[PDB]
Amino acid sequence: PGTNTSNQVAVLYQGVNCTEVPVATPTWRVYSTGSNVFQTRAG
Amino acid sequence: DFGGFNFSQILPDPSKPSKRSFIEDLLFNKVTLADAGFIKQY
Ligand SMILES: *[C@@H]1O[C@H](CO)[C@@H](O[C@@H]2O[C@H](CO)[C@@H](O)[C@H](O)[C@H]2NC(C)=O)[C@H](O)[C@H]1NC(C)=O
Ligand SMILES: *[C@@H]1O[C@H](CO)[C@@H](O)[C@H](O)[C@H]1NC(C)=O
Ligand SMILES: *[C@@H]1O[C@H](CO)[C@@H](O)[C@H](O)[C@H]1NC(C)=O
Repeated sequence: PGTNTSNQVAVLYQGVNCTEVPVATPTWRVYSTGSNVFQTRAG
Repeated sequence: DFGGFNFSQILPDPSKPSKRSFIEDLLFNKVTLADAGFIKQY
């Protein structure tokens, strides 16, 4: 939402089933905790 | 009550899951695409 408003961000994995992230280049994996993973048609 | 004018074929059809008119459904059947990113599941 912009750096000045907040440093919180959301990550979208395009064209990926949400189970394939637990199945799984990016070193950071701090979002694998989930508990708010949403499966959209975009990803 | 549109003065005898009949718009049923261009007005939405509530029965269908997509509220498309008869002519809109005809057009969508007429045109065949090749994918639009319908969440590929591999
Ligand atoms: C407006 O036009 C549609 C057809 O384009 C009419 O719907 C038809 O109505 C008769 C009898 O009710 C049915 O036998 C047909 O099967 C209907 N066609 C379709 C596609 O549903 C409709 O009756 C017309 N509206 C008015 C007020 O006359
Ligand atoms: C938003 O960013 C601008 C930088 O142009 C800054 O002036 C402003 O203070 C920021 N808003 C907040 C609440 O920090
Ligand atoms: C993703 O995975 C599960 C099982 O692997 C499947 O049921 C689901 O339909 C898939 N998601 C989508 C949006 O197709």
